[PDB]
Amino acid sequence: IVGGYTCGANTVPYQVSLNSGYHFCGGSLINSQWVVSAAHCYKSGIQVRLGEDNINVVEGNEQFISASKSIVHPSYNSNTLNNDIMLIKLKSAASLNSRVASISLPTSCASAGTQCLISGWGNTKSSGTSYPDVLKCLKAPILSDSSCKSAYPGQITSNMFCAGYLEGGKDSCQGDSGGPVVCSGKLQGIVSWGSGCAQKNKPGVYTKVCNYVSWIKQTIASN
Ligand SMILES: [Ca+2]
Repeated sequence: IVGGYTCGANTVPYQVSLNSGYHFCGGSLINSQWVVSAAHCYKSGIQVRLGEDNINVVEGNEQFISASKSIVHPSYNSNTLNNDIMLIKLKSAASLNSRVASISLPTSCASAGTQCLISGWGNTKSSGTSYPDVLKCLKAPILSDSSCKSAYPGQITSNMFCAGYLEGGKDSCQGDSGGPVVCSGKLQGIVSWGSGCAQKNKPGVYTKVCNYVSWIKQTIASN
């Protein structure tokens, strides 16, 4: 997250870190045994880390649970990033408490202008690299479709939305992918892609979760 703030320990209780020897992507806990992340984060050897603040220090609220199954969206296209969503099942149920909690799936899609909270452990610099130990946060509005398409000609599908600031300076970044965009207490987005980070006229692009609620629910119901 570039241009954000330190969230505060365990203030984003649905945020998970996906670990394969190190943090490589975010995710969101959606029930005691399932995480939703970005398909482009798929790999083998995933340990889900819940209850994290500093990802390099055991601070006492963590739960580390291996994945038993990962399910990339049936229509994910890695070249366009269309349908950039996956589900990860935990080998055992997380213990839910105030610091480790699921996030609601949306009942309806969100509108341009709505404020969201975007969070992650990704790079905090738009030129160069500095990766934080503690969770970072950014409040950002959803941008209109039309301005998203104008920023990224030929690249925005109906499964994507932009959020952030056309002036630049505030955005998600590498290492934030897969993490949450929460608006009005609902998971409306997944950190997906952008051109650089925090550049003028290049806001972040997010997977539009409301389009996937049916698939998420029926996948969970049979897996
Ligand atoms: Ca920790």
